[PDB]
Amino acid sequence: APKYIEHFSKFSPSPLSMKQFLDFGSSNACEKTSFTFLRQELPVRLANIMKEINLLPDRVLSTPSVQLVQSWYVQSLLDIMEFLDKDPEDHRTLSQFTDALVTIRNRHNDVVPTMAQGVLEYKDTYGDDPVSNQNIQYFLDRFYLSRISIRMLINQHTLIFDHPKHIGSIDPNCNVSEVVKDAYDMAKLLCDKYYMASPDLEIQEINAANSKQPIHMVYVPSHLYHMLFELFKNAMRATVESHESSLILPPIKVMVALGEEDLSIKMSDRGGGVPLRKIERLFSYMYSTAGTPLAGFGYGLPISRLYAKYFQGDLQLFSMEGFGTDAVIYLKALSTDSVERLPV
Amino acid sequence: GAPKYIEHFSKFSPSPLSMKQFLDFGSSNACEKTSFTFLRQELPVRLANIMKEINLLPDRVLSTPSVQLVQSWYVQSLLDIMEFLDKDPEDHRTLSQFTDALVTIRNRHNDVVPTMAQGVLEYKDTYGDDPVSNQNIQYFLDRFYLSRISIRMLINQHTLIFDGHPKHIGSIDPNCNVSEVVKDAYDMAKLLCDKYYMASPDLEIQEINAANSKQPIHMVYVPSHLYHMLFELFKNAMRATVESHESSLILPPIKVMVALGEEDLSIKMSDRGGGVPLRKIERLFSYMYSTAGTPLAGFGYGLPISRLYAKYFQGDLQLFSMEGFGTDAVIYLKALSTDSVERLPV
Ligand SMILES: O=C1c2ccccc2C(=O)c2c1cccc2-c1cnn(C2CCNCC2)c1
Ligand SMILES: O=C1c2ccccc2C(=O)c2c1cccc2-c1cnn(C2CCNCC2)c1
Repeated sequence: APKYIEHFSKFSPSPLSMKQFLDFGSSNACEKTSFTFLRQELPVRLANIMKEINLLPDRVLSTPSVQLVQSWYVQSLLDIMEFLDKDPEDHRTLSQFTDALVTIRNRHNDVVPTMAQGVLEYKDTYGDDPVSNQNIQYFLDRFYLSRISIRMLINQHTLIFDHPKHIGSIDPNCNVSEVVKDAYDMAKLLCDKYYMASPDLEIQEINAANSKQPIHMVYVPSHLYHMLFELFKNAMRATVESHESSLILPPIKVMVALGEEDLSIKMSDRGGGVPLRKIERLFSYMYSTAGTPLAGFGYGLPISRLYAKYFQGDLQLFSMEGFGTDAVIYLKALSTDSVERLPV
Repeated sequence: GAPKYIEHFSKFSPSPLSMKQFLDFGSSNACEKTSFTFLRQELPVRLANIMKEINLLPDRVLSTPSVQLVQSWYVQSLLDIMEFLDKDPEDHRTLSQFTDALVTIRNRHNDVVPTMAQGVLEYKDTYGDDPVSNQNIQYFLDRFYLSRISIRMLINQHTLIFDGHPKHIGSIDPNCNVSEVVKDAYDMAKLLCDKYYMASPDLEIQEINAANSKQPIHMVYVPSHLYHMLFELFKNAMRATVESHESSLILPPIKVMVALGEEDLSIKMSDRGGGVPLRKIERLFSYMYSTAGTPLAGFGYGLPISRLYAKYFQGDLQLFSMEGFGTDAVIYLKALSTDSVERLPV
């Protein structure tokens, strides 16, 4: 296993473009090609994340939760190693490979909260929240983004080779407003259940080049949903908790803008805002302004920002203390600008 | 005599002053002899530290005629203040000579910003060089121009208080009505916009005083600093708005929100000038980068200098755009005088 990790960590993960994802999940989709690609690329990506995990201080690495996560990565690498000698022409190989990728995806379902638990186990033993937080911040960004990239490759294979007009998890005609409404509907269910009130949603679209046209892009809807759902939970909590005695809640306003290069989604709340001093902290792992279902374990904003960065986007927060907050997701408008951002 | 004076005074660190200290020392109890004995130590300390900052430039930028000229001004200004070290504070003519000397220094340095910019262009005309030295230049110029804002603030306080509108403590308005400064900046930008384009967007101002909803928003601030930032942001918003609506009879207005929270006084300026792609935002804050003769465009110094004015009393200035719609520029100031302290580079 240390042998496999050293061999595969000699290679660099290969960033894939949206055009490649669409081409390889198209009419010409060949399962044998996907198999011979992934039995090289997934060990490369697994070995590079296992190297990233070994760049943690020995005291974080020795926590039971981090050792558990490490044991999963080892097991997953060994599962794929079983396929290196197997024959792509044999339909049993291809079927076993798909089953193995489903097993790996399922084994890693709770990586995010488990890795979070290891960071808390480090505090329960050393009793300290000092300047090693910048090192952990840096590592967890790289770790969780690498993981988004591995699950993207596994989802593409299992969806294609095991709505219906998608290419695996990609919707080439992703209606951005529809995903906004879906995220809002699900946040609103949680908000209504706990607070018995929720703000309304207003959506405005600005299609600069085509004023009357609904805004569509090539994107992974589940990634956009994740970001917007996390931002809606924040905007709805801020709005209801700042208007605890009001019959009238100010609405959440979403603008979807399509320019030449950027598709921008701004979510504006009137939840009372945050002082500028507190913004950088909101993007820290496990920092929380907060049981309300609208509050998590402080992972919503930093993970959501990784989803945005993954296809060359970004996620920014700008607040005005005493009024409210704007959260902006920046995506690449063009499929030809949309390439995996993999930690280097 | 000069490299000796610079070494002696650079042993000291500039002392950050708070809004309470500025108000107290320009108050009822204002003593000119106290201001003199303070500034004849603090100004040489600040001059020596900026002259050290200038010597941290690569030899090729430092040897340009424009940078050598700026260096010669700082040297002459340090020597002018050195003449006062032995002079008697009890002699009222010492104090009058000191004020005259500070006016001379302020006037001598009036063109520092564009002269320093010329030295950066002289460096390109000789090397060609626009590569990876730009981050070093950016880093140095931020520290240089902010140190200069701080020296001019001290000189302006002394000459406005002790040389002789009327409720001000030197350049500080303890009851600075933020909306009034917004209107002043807008009126002046609008004159330039009308003169060149023969059209200008209207202004809408909304105030949100979270703790006191019906109260006008006031703070302790230096109006001329707030004016500078808002005037530069209005020029940008007006240019973007008119140049994206070159065939329209109707221009969308510029909207300003002034919000007062417990800790922050935030001023957002929102235009519908078509916005900028996210890739281009970082370079708007770069010295001498220009999206651009129109008086609404400069030599690419508006945003980075404006951000230094915001940083100087522990604020900030941020830009966020939506390509195809428009741009929000936010000035963040400290609401409370007790949080308002000089940010000095050492
Ligand atoms: O299933 C595949 C696939 C699935 C989903 C997205 C992308 C791909 C994909 O890219 C791929 C696949 C199978 C076989 C070969 C490739 C391939 C093409 N170019 N490369 C380059 C990497 C960087 N430069 C050197 C070669 C690898
Ligand atoms: O004219 C003055 C003045 C004018 C405008 C603003 C501020 C001041 C000012 O503060 C000052 C002045 C004259 C004499 C002394 C002081 C003073 C007070 N404390 N300190 C130092 C204490 C230890 N290190 C940090 C600062 C210096």
